[PDB]
Amino acid sequence: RPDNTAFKQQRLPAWQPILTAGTVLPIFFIIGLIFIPIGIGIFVTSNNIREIEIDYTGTEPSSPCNKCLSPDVTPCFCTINFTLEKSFEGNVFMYYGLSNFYQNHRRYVKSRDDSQLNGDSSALLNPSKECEPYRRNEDKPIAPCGAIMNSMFNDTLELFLIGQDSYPIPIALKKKGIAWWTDKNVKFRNPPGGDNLEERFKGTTKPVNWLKPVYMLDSDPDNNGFINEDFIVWMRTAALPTFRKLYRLIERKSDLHPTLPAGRYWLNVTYNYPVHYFDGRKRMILSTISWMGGKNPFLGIAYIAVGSISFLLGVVLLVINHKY
Amino acid sequence: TRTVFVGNHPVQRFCDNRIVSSKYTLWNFLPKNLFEQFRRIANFYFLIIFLVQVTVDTPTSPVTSGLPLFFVITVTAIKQGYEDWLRHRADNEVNKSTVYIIENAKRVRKESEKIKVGDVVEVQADETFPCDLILLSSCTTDGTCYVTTASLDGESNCKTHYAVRDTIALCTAESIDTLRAAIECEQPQPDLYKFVGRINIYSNSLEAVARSLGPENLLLKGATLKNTEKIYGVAVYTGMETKMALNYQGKSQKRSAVEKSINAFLIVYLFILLTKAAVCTTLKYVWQSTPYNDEPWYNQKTQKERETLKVLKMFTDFLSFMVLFNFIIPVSMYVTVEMQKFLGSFFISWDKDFYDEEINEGALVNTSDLNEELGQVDYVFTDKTGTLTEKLQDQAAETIEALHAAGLKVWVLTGDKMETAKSTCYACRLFQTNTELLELTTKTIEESERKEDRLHELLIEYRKKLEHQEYGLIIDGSTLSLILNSSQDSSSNNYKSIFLQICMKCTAVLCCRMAPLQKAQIVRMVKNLKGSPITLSIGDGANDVSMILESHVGIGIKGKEGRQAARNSDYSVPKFKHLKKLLLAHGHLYYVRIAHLVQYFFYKNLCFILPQFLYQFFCGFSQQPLYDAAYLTMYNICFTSLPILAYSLLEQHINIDTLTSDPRLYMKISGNAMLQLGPFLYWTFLAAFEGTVFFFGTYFLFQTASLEENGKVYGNWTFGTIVFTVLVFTVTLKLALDTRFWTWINHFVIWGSLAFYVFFSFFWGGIIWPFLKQQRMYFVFAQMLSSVSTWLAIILLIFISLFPEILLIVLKNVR
Ligand SMILES: *[C@@H]1O[C@H](CO)[C@@H](O)[C@H](O)[C@H]1NC(C)=O
Ligand code: ALF
Repeated sequence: RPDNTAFKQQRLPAWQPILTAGTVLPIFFIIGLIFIPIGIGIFVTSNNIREIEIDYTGTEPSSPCNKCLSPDVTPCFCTINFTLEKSFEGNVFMYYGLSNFYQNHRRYVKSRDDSQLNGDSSALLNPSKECEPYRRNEDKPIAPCGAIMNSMFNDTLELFLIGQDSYPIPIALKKKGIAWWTDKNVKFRNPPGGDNLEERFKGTTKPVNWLKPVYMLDSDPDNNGFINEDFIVWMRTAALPTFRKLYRLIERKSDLHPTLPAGRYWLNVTYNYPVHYFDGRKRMILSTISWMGGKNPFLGIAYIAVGSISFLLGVVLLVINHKY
Repeated sequence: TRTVFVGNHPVQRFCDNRIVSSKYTLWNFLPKNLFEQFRRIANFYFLIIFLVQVTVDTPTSPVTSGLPLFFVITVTAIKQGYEDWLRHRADNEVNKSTVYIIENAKRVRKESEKIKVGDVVEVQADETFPCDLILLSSCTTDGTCYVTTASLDGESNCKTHYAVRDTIALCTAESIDTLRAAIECEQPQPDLYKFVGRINIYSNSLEAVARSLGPENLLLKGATLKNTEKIYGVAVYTGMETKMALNYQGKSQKRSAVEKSINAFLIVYLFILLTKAAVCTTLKYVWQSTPYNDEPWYNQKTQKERETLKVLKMFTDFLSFMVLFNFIIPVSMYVTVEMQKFLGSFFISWDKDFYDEEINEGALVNTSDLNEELGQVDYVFTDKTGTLTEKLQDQAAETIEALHAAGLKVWVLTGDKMETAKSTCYACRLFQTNTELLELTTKTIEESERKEDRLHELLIEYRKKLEHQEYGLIIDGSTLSLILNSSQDSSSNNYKSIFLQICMKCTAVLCCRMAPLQKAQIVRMVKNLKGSPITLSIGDGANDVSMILESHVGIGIKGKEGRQAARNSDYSVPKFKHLKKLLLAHGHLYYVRIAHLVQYFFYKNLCFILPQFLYQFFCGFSQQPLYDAAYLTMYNICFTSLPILAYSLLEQHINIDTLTSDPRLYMKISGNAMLQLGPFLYWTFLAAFEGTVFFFGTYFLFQTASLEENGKVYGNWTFGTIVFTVLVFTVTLKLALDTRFWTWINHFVIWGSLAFYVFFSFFWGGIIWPFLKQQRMYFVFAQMLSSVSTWLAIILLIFISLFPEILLIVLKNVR
């Protein structure tokens, strides 16, 4: 009669753990002992990584090319001397940061048609209506629509090594390998129609602010349209008002010489992207890389603080707990 | 005051025997039920947010915000419709019955609901009276009748009422002989023992016989007739005025002790949400005042955001912020509490300890809304005959000792005379030897102001000076009637106040000769005195059905009398030795589970929506949701809404085999502790700390420009995914630390929530369908965990967040 199923009677098998002072105290010591070594490890690794930031936004007559903080509508050049104290040995990566450039805005982070950039034969002639008001110009659809691709960063940075004499020596900068593999290989594909590019974009129009159509970004057949490494790394948003987008990869030499020997250099920049309007600042970050990423001290200090405030608290509670 | 004509003949304005206990009319059930539901503060805020999502702007889909608001309105409405149709069909069986009447010189048989004031009714042996008759004659002489009021007082001893003297000759013999009579009674009253009337029977030409009436001639409704062939009465009260339907008072809407703290939490989170929205909008329009922070040559409104009025866009932005911080208050805490209660009400039914071999049945749960109130009771207003004594019951003494030990205060509101209801109470251990009775019965209060001095002598100079276990009061229906009904005579020295102080200061109380309603008056004063002591009442018969509807959680017993007081009870136990196991092992666990479920359903969402607000300061106050559009929708559904359900449904705070053996534990959750202002601020200062740790400890982590060995940047969706992984792991490990009964289902569900979060992050991102208008989160979760510093940052944050709990454990343990 009485349904005696060991579940309904509220008598299932249980673990019923007992965790308290005498059983958790050694945890406040294992935490310290396993967080202080990792702390010192990732605070020495993040300390033995070199970098440099050379702002060249102008903003002061005392700058090398404040002359272009308010120039005519023509290509501009600078020369921002910078010197390296201790040369770089491993692989060196050149970034290009910005400031007060809200690439995470709502009206901005959605200004893009992903189906189009993914190569949908239909969308190529009829982009969506969200990427506005950069949707259609001259009663035609823009090839990359939206305010993201429209405002691509179109500056050209070039380094020159000044040898023993005044003869500037150029450095090898390779563009391939800067954009996520996942996306460039798959998420970003050219339209399928045909093989030649200029005939794939027939009812298209270069972006308004842009100066050259998308089928002429680079002649290289694998870096020509909707997959141009720089174009991709720009179509990824920033997540903060101050970001730093990979620009070029300098490969470590075969010899044991430093990829960027110490001394003086030239930073020949073709100023184009103006960022003085919105009180922004551009700059070039030359940095190496380690097993855990670029130079960042936070993680080390946080691990050290956590390990220490765990060990100390554990000792305090152990002393008092023994004292009863 | 009312003049009724016996034969109804000359020389209307009163109801016709139609008991109507239901509430909603069949036709207007909805226009009343939906207005009774959408008046609340939660069920209306949910509708406001649903309409705003459907009208202005919604980050998620409108369906995932207005679909629960339908399952919560269609389920409570069905519950109420059914518990109302039950009373409809139970009153249909009390009306439309057979009741014979002498219509015109013959015995017509109409339906009980068609009897009008002033017509000679008839009743055979063992028949519930159709209405308040006035015994007029009887086949036998002596004008006597043996009525047994089992459905009024509740005792079964054979009373005897005397018919009208001069009319004993009428026994089917020309009773329709234009019988001269006119009963001048008094307006209907619930006294049940006082009735002053008069008869004016006129003779052949004219008579002046005036036989004054009393309580001896009154035959109330619901009093079976014993030892008699047939009688003859004249309905004086009939329908909503009889003395059995006057002592009902109706049924109030019972809300648990938790469903008010949930409402206070919701009314505080409404203010938190409004503060968030208003401050964000104000800072947004103080920020957009700089000419070059809105439309800075790289993102420009087409034309509509340039022409749209200034004061309408402010309101639209305020509404967008409100809808975006919608998650603070969770509508998934009601669609979860529904299932929790529905599935928890079964452990009170199946429990094999609530099985009585004699009747061959078990417990019963009529309402699934008061489970969380079995662990909050403070008083127990028992009933003497049938409940306590069937010669006390099997364990009617040990249960009362366990109810005195757990902190409760057991009273006894009986219906028998003071002579017998006192001996039993002296056997149930409720009255020990050295208990100085304060007897206020009618046998010592024969005056009007005498009891006035009695109360003073007892309170201001006998007891109020204090020895809390020596005195035990006793009352009657004649003294308490004055004390209460005449409580509008003194207000500088309130009678009811002096009396309630005495009652609440004694050890145990008793009440002999208590009419059905006076029980509801006592249990209505106790519910109001000095706050809200949660009251309980455990009756057995159809006379207790008033205090069972007036108490907070009315437990009904299934005894010998019948199932008229068990079907109107919020529960059912076929004994008294069960009321210990019911409200010690099922009240504690139920209240603990429900309180933790509420606290967690609020913390798990405050910690979820704090970062999504802090982020507004690093955006342009543009309302850009930090997380993806699928995570905002799936968090409360699959990611973290599975574990807490299983916890709330099966978790013993303290092993039950120890809960019923040591009744002292019930004192730890007595004063609604687990949802007071202390823990509510401990959970609102843990969320408001974890939600800042997550955000700022990832923000400081994004000051490196790269997190992979090959130096590649991370977008703004990896920000969201890192913070969401940290958030889900922390709000699952908090519950994995709080749970102290690990079954085979808790391990499974908890670890499965994490495993499914990981598998879903992997599977949602990695395949282009394509049916998504956007490819935001394509490969974010893989490339995020393909770094070595991300694992370290996350393993550091999931510990900096859980530090407070591990610390509180080590400290709330020693000393
Ligand atoms: C570079 O981009 C800016 C902003 O869109 C534009 O004004 C400028 O004309 C461009 N210059 C080029 C294409 O060299
Ligand atoms: F014993 Al009672 F109502 F007084 F059931």
